Amino acid sequence: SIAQVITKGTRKTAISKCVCSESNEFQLMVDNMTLDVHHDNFLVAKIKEIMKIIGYEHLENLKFELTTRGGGPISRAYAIRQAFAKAVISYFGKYYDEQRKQDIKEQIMKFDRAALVADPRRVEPKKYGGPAARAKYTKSYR
Amino acid sequence: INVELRLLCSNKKLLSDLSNRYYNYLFQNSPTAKKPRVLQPFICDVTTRKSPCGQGTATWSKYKMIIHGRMFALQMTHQMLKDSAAFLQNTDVEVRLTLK
Amino acid sequence: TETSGDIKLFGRYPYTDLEVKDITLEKYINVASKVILPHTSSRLNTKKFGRTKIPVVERFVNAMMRKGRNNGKKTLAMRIVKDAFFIIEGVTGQNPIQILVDAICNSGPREDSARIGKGGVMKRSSVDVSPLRRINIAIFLLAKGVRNSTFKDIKMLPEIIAEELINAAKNTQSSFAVKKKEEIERIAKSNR
Amino acid sequence: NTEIFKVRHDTFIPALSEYLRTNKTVVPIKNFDIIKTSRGKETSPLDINWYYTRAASIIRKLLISKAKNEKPLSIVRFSSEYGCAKDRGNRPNKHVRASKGIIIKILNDLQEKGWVEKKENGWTLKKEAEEVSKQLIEKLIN
Amino acid sequence: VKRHERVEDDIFNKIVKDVKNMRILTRTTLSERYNLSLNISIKLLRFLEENQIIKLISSHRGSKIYAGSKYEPLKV
Amino acid sequence: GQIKGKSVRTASKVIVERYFNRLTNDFYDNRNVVIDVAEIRSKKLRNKVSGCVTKLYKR
Amino acid sequence: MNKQMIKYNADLETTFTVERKDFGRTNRRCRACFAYNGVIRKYDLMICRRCFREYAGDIGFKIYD
Amino acid sequence: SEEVYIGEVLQTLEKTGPGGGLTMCQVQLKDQKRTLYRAIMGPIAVGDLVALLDCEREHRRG
RNA sequence: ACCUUUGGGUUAAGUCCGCGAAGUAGUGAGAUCCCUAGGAUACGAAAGUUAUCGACAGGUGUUAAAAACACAGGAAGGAAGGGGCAAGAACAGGUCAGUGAUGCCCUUAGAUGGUAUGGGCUGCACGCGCACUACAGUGGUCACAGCAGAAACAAAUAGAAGUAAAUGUGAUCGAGAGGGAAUGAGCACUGUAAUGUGCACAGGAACGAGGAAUUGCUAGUAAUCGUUAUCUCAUUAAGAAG
Ligand SMILES: [Zn+2]
Repeated sequence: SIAQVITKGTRKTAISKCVCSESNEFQLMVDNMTLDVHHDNFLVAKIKEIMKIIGYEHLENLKFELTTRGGGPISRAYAIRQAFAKAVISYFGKYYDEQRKQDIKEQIMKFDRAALVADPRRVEPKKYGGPAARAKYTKSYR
Repeated sequence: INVELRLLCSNKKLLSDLSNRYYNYLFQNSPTAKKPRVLQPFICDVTTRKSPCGQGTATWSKYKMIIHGRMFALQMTHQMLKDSAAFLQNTDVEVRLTLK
Repeated sequence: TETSGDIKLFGRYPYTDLEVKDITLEKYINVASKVILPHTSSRLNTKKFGRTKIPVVERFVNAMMRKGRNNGKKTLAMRIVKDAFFIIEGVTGQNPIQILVDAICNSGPREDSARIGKGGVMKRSSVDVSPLRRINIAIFLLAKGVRNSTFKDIKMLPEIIAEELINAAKNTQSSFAVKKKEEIERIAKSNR
Repeated sequence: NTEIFKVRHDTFIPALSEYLRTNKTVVPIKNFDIIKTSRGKETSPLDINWYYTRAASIIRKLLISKAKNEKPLSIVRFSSEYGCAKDRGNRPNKHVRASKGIIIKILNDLQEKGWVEKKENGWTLKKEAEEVSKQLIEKLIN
Repeated sequence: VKRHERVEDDIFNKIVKDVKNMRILTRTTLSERYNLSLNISIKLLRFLEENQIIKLISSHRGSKIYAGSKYEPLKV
Repeated sequence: GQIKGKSVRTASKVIVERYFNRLTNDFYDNRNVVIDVAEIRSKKLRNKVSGCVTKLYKR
Repeated sequence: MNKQMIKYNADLETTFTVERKDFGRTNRRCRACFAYNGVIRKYDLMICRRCFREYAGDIGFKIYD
Repeated sequence: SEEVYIGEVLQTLEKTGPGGGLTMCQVQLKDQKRTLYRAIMGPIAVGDLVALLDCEREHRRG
């Protein structure tokens, strides 16, 4: 069987799954579109950001497919970025020596912890006597 | 061969006790025994104003009734199904059966 | 797509060899943190000086989501500033980033007016501003000048951003933000 | 292979539109020049050939549906795909469907040309309609 | 006075002489220096970018930016 | 406000006088000892007791 | 009850029958107190908001959150 | 005209003014013996550098 | 008759630390649930689900005690966040139009009790409270894509309830081409009945950012944007509750 790992990344109500695999060539697909065809540039910027703090020689000989559901356009890009980030570390730990995993992890942790850990942040429930989570309806006197 | 037994109940402690009792029965017979599957609880809810008239600050309450449930899927012969069904009575838990 | 090198702002701008050029401001202006896109969700606002660690152009786009109707439209703000950097980089000839830095340096008022009198009537007096408040006011004025200028004028908003920022960096009377910095300092002196 | 995803939608929809018109495979509804696409729209389309852009985009919906192996597409599904937000004076805007008559006519035109086959629970492609698309893409990417 | 819906010959002639030595130029400049409407500043600007007299440097959504003969970019 | 409350400080004070030699500078030892000796019905309480007891033991 | 009404066609000679649909307050009276207002119709209850709150704990509803 | 003196804050003392907006501070000038008492209104940390318009005007109450 | 004694520090809280003619136990707080976030070694061969675990001001730094910040690691850090429950005493506070809960007074076949057909509650000189669309270009219009909380959708040749919308790309329009109020001859739907709702063609009012005053809101908060297989509901949401 071909060398593979699977990871999950979360932001708000968006969930994404990344599968990572051995390849003769570096390849990346999101929503079945390559980076040079995909229609939202915020997603493409957030991908090429994380791909540059990780060295290009660490993403060599490797393939990625990203799938996602839930949330919305900004939140899914961060969800995807975590799923991508965790795949490389997972693969290095499983299929190479563990020093290279540790090295890569120091670089990502120096850049942005939120690439490898998920924010527990969610919308707060509405209470009665106001339009939203904390705002109150207008009191009057005279 | 197969049976699926649904224990359905609007009280958690009862369903926990009765399932532990039935799990013990399964492991004492030892037919390759297993835990029950914990089901998604059904939740029916109502939201209403507290005051019986319009006066005061409008204060609201949400009442919700929770119907817990647990499923056993199990392997038995027809005699053991017929004989064990004597266990399935005098409970506040409602009990239902499926077979193939 | 465009590059396989090191991290540059909008994938275009150098992100190195940057000087603050006022020692009173040094610790409070983040031009360290290499980010491809002026967007982060980093949860620093729930901290004691965490809003001083947010990167510079980030603070600058947040300032645009205003006038009520544009609340929450952070993508729109990024679209706007991207274009402004193209106009400025062209016009000035230097990293748009050093224009933005120098705009802040000039546009913060150094002395201010305040009520001091406690045990009686409240009498106004001059007072001296902290480093942090000085930069907070600079962004505010630069933003307020831009917004009100564009309201019912045919010119494009990204163009108005380039007009103001150049002038501000160059300390010219032409900037709304610079003029109003002079006014506050003159009134402060009047009440000295 | 899922050949359709290899080219950008805003190059494919305009490309097929010419191949349609030069062979007249679909014929305009009566009064196409003054009718609106929905009750949610403010004015009739700015391009006189809007009917052909509909035909080109309908075959795209079907190609990707076939690619992902979904259930067949219904007249209701297409009506919600092309829907929009209707203006209502002094009231919030509200989501409204596209008009069915245009879509029905396109699907019946494509049936007569042998391009679309009616199933018991929706509409589906046919070999000729797949091969036209295949042979277009093979030039268009090169 | 209101704006205009023609570029007459003598306005056309002097615009060619004026567009050289200008740096970045945009729809507004033609419409706020000279008296042209936005609908005739687009058409003239698009014409000069086919004639190689100006060059386009951005066109993102409807926001569209051009450069003349004394533009010069940054260098690494 | 992170103040311990009356029963938590009382049980803390009694246990250190009753079992002193059994206790150490370590939170986990002290948590093991209060899990062993006490009737306390929630981990929420015994986390707070062993917190105060290891705060006393230094002083 | 589903009541029925006669109606005449345009000839004022031929007759047909039509059924009155049961709708509105008239048949949805509170099962505890005959009230016509504030009746909770959900889960096939037919009980007013006043009566509900005194009986809710007997039926088996609780305020968890 | 742009006269200015740069001074280093050594201590902070009291939250002051209506609503507690100001902070009483001790400042030493960088190129002179002078040490002053002043009110400052932004957030201030010890070891900050502040720019003064006068080296003399003082808040004697300290 | 009454007081338990010198009122010094801390917390959300007589919550606590000192000292005492006082000392010992309890209620209230607190602790004690439930939901939301992380966690298989358990279960399944389907690819998820659930979980007795995890955080204590613990660590470092702040030189009586009690607490505290500021950093740091951490899915979570000072009451982890949000709800829910919740002393004693009071008030001539509200409801007799919720109640086969109820005292006392009043009416009771020409009824102050029921029913039916109609009319009103919806009238219009005028003063007030709370909401909805606005006053444009950070806009209008045309097409095309495309994403929620998750999963339900006969048919329809102009058009006559439904699976987001903001939003993303290209065109277009150009400073009352913004705005849709009063009104005409129609074309359909719900209904026992249109007076209610939908659709097409017109028509095109004020309003160009609001005096004295005044109302909430500390983070996934405020404001924006849609949506309700939530409640009202034959048909009717510009209301609440999510
Ligand atoms: Zn009732």
